[PDB]
Amino acid sequence: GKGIKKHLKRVNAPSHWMLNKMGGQYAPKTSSGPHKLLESIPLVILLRNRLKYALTFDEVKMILIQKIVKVDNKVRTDCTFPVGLMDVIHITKSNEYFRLLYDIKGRFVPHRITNEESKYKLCKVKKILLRKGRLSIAVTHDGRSIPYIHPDVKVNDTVRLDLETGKVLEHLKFQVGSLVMVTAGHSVGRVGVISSIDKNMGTYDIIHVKDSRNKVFATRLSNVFVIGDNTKPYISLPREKGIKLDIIEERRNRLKA
Amino acid sequence: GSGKPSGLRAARKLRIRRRTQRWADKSYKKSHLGTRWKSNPFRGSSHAKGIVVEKVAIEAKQPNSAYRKCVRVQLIKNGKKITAFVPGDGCLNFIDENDEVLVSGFGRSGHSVGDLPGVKFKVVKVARVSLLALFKEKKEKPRS
Amino acid sequence: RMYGKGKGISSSTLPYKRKQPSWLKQKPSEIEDAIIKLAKKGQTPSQIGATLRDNYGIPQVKSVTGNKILRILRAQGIATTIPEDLYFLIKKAVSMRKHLEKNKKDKDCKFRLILTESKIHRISRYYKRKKLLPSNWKYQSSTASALIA
Amino acid sequence: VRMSVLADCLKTINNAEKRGRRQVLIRPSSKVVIKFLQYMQKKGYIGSFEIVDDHRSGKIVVNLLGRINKCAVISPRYDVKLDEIEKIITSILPSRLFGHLILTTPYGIMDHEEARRKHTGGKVLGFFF
Amino acid sequence: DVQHERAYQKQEGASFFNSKRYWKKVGLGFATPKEAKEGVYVDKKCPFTGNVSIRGRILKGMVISNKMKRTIIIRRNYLHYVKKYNRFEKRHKNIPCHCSPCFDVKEGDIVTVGQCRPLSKTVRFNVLHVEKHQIFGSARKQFVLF
Amino acid sequence: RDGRHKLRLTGGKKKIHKKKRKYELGRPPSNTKLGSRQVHVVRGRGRNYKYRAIKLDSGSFSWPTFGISKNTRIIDVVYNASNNELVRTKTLVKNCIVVIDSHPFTTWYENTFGTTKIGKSKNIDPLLLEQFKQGRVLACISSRPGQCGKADGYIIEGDELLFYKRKMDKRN
RNA sequence: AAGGAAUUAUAACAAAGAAGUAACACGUAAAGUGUGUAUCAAUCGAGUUUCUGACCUAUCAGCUUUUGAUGUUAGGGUAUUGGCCUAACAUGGCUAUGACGGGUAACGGGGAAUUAGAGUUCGAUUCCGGAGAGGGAGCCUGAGAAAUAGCUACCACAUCUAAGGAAGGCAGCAGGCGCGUAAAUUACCCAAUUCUAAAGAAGAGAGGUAGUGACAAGAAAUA
RNA sequence: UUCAAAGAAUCAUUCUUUUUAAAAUCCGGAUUUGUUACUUUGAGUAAAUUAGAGUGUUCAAAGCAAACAGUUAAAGCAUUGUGUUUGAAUACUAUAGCAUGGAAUAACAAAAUUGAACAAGCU
RNA sequence: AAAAACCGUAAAUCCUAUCUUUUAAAGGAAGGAGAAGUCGUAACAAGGUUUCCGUAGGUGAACCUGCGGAAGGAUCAU
Ligand SMILES: [Mg+2]
Ligand SMILES: [Mg+2]
Ligand SMILES: [Mg+2]
Ligand SMILES: [Mg+2]
Ligand SMILES: [Mg+2]
Ligand SMILES: [Mg+2]
Ligand SMILES: [Mg+2]
Ligand SMILES: [Mg+2]
Ligand SMILES: [Mg+2]
Ligand SMILES: [Mg+2]
Ligand SMILES: [Mg+2]
Ligand SMILES: [Mg+2]
Ligand SMILES: [Mg+2]
Ligand SMILES: [Mg+2]
Ligand SMILES: [Mg+2]
Ligand SMILES: [Mg+2]
Ligand SMILES: [Mg+2]
Ligand SMILES: [Mg+2]
Ligand SMILES: [Mg+2]
Repeated sequence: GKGIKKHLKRVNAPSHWMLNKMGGQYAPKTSSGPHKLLESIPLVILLRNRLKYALTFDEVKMILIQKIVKVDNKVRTDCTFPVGLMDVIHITKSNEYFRLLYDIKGRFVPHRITNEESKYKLCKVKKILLRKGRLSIAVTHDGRSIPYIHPDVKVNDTVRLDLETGKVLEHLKFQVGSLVMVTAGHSVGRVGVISSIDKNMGTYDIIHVKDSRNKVFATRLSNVFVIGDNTKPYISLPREKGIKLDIIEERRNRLKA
Repeated sequence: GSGKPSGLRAARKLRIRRRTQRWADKSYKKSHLGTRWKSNPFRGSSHAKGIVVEKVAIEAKQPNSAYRKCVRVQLIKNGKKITAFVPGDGCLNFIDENDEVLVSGFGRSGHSVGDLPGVKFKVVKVARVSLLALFKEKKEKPRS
Repeated sequence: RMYGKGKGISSSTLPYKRKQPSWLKQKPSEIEDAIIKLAKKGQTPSQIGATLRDNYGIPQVKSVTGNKILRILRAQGIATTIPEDLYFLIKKAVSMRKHLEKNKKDKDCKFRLILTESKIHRISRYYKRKKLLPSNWKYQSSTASALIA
Repeated sequence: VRMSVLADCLKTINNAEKRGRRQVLIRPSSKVVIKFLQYMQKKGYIGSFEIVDDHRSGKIVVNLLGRINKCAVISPRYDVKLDEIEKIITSILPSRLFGHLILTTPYGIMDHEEARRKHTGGKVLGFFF
Repeated sequence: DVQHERAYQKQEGASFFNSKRYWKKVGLGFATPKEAKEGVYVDKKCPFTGNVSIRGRILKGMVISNKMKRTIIIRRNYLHYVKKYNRFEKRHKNIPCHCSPCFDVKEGDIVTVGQCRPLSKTVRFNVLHVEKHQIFGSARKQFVLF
Repeated sequence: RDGRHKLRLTGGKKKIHKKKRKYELGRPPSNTKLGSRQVHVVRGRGRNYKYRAIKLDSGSFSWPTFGISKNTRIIDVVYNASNNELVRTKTLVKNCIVVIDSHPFTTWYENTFGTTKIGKSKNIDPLLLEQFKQGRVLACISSRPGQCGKADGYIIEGDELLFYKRKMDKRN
């Protein structure tokens, strides 16, 4: 007939799933949801390939059936629910809290995290709609609509967003020296300060992001996620702290162990 | 001067001349003309199956003196009549006057081979038994 | 040579010193006036230059006057609509055509006429590319004769 | 007619070297040609040369040290990327240890090694051994 | 004569009766000409005066034709590299563009055109800025690398 | 039917290699007329219903000068810049000039101030006034009745009105 | 309040106006869930669309335009743009930088082989895209089909029939005949990988496991 | 059509710093200046294949795993309980498009039967 | 609901026309191969009329002849 595609082939699966070529013909195909399949990750992968709590899809399903895994604090029983960049996972029985982050490679790690910090999540606004009764609503990368957002919030900036209640805490403008994480090409794990934004007329607004080794790298503004003010990040970053080393340096590090 | 243009923006001429000239290469022409499929018994194939029509002798090229034993066969595929030389010291009689022969090329694409005038084909199986096998004889015997 | 097999190199070649020589008494204004007079009298650029060189004591109008002679003519406003060389070519062509009309069997002449036409078309094209000719100017074998004047 | 002054000049130089001249009158000087000559001088292959100014395209006369094996232009000044260089040099010049493959590069004309050091490849003028 | 059609050529987005003629800016630093702001003429597919927003590609060309009504042809001349011969070759492509009578464009004039929606069977572009330029052969034959 | 099957601009036959994909739908024209109201529903793409008016009368007509609107029977079609056939057949489309039963506007005017929210000061045309005197006024249609299912329109005014009158002009 | 740019968000006024906002089902959590529902946004996408990029042929040089060819206007239609279709008006558009034909033993690409470097050939075939379900054409349902283990019709094949009628479409998996130089079992299972469902618990010739297998590929006896 | 010049390091050469004109901009000091080709950096691209890093599948083709400590505990770290370290890099993804540093080489644009720059005056 | 009418998609069948593609045919006329066949001796030597070109006519056949060319001539030469 011809409509949408329900299946995903295991080689056509996006690399940072890190699936096998063997070990299956297909991949899980993230449900539609709050994240873009190419930059998400289904819950199945998390449960089975990352934490390794499950050996199989079946086990994951079973786990889900006990209403014990929460993603952003409300439960999910959909095995192929997409988790995505910043989202806190609360596996209830272990009393583990994870937050998904990026590695210095493209790969999702589940970070491990405290009760206290778990209660919020960072969310970058994308669009800021006006709706009926001249009320503004931000729309986050979490595919979530924040209504009655504080007026000073502008199109690219992140927002520290509470989970227990839908309301926001604080917001961090997209400034010239704002601690930033990346979430797309090459420099994906990378975490920097920002030197400069280009602001091209018709095109993508390219930005340059100085690291803490002072290695500058550029990136589209699209795929940059504000994470702090110049001093401190508002989230716990992984062990590497977004310092994508050179290849040689990495090898040296590996050797020294 | 070279003959060819060596301009930076010359590429069109360079390509075009090559495209026209390729066709002077005999081998290239053989490969890329459409008359290959038309004017060839095997019709672009390794072998072909033909029932035999006539066990026949062919006198060799002048210097050498033999009557080479050929088999004029009709391809089932194509309805084409072709002479196919039969190898072996005494392997004309190993085939019947009507036998489903499997005939290959002689080794030189179309081009004819050795002493033989214009026989471009080598029968290499009769009634599904291998001519070579029959010749050896220790291996096999013609089933009928 | 553009058309023959001629390969000669007979040429004017000017001297190294291009600030006018000591012995040249003529002030520029006078020379300009003289040039103007020559132009009025019917002479063409090249011819004018030649006259200046020979009859008056002056090698090159470019060394006495900052400007070349065509430029000064233009400034004074007595420049031809139709450039020197081109005009000459046209004249030649016209002459050839008359001969052809008179005398139909001349093959060599015809061949040479074609060559001159071609050269005109080159020259003509060049002038069009600048702004000496107007873009509306083909050269016509029918008109040609009238054009020269 | 002339097209590439530089090429002609280089050919002349080569001829002179072959004969075993000493002096040689490169007949239309060009900024590019001058630059090339300077480069050559720097890497030892050529001696002094007295770019004589006429009031036209100048003449150079150039002093030769009997040292050049060949020098040449490679017409079609192929744009050449920095990665593409190595293969080109392999193709051209007799040894990796010596000879020079001169590029015009947005940082002036310089040899392949120089280009590599810099980072920019550019259009490829010529070479010597 | 402004009203030439069987219909009344109005200008959508004008607002005649109430309020304190209509044109817009089109962006990408392309200055709305005097002839759009002044000078009545109605055009549904003028970038400035009409209702088409230019967006997507912008590419300079060189006009070959004015023969169509409010519509122009522009050959882009460019160089297709062929890796076998490591050489280039002149190639081209005739983009039809909508004009709008703010621009008086004789042939051989350089233009730049923005994209815009499909305006007709082939015209997906409209001319935003017309440089003057002069031509001597046929525009057909002028290569201007661009 | 919204698709290819058409020459290539160079005038070369596009050799077709694709059926007709339903999303290239060209469902046929509702020649919507005058009469008592009657409208069908056609089911466009994502259950997006659209209302094929096939007979009509009582469209919403606006009066732009004063920026108001009223629902009136429309009594005749008188011009169609597409084609005269449509007008002959009395078919309503998105730029048909038609005649409104124009008592409502007059009534409204009377109610508000005089006899033939309020930025009044403009106070009517001569031609328009004359038209009103006979009861019946020329007015464009502005909805696309075939899609929207309403004959919404507006009263034709000043310059445009004059032009339409000229077009209409009778004469021989 | 944005966006480079708005006839954008939005706000007001005058008119119309769908659909909706629980006459539903569990017993749950630390008061909850399922099912449904207007608009918005996200998402899984889709359609169109810009630019650039292809093999052989000039013993294909003029093509396209009544039959929409090129454009303008107005409409109709579409989910939306658009000769997409209609009407009216222009006479355009493409072309020796190869139009238009013809051929391809042509699906495209990622790639494969072979190369020092260039290249040459191949790419039905693990993925992405396109197309098609004997041949065309037409519809219904539906968010999505111009669906083919949906339907209507004709053509071409063809099965049962008590002769009245009836159903049928392996380019799914096996399997068979034919064609052929040329290609495997009418196997076992949902365990893995996934999908669908009223979503652990059911299904799946998708998929996997064996069987045949000197297609290739690797290791390795015969001392 | 801005050529050049001078200083410091190194083993005649290499890499670096500084200035030598004109116009606009900023509180005597300090900082922008044709277009495109070309080139350099990026950005953005599916993986599978390819090159390539790691990893004794017994080797290898592979695969994307693994390694480590123990006849069953130490050690760590957690406030009796909890294995730990990790890996699944990187490059290739045109000839076009995107942004980008550019001094050379190329084009083209600017430029006199006349072309524009200022200071004054008038509208 | 059947049935009907009109546009509009429009299968299919038939008729031409054109094109493409294989394919028959008396005879004609080439080509290649073969066989020590017939007739000459054309060419290779000044090959017994130097050869060869283009063209025209001729003739069993090679070929001959005319006209103008060439040396790839048998003359680098008075
Ligand atoms: Mg289909
Ligand atoms: Mg010549
Ligand atoms: Mg000379
Ligand atoms: Mg029409
Ligand atoms: Mg095919
Ligand atoms: Mg393929
Ligand atoms: Mg096939
Ligand atoms: Mg079939
Ligand atoms: Mg179908
Ligand atoms: Mg089936
Ligand atoms: Mg069927
Ligand atoms: Mg089968
Ligand atoms: Mg086989
Ligand atoms: Mg299962
Ligand atoms: Mg004699
Ligand atoms: Mg003889
Ligand atoms: Mg003789
Ligand atoms: Mg006789
Ligand atoms: Mg005779």
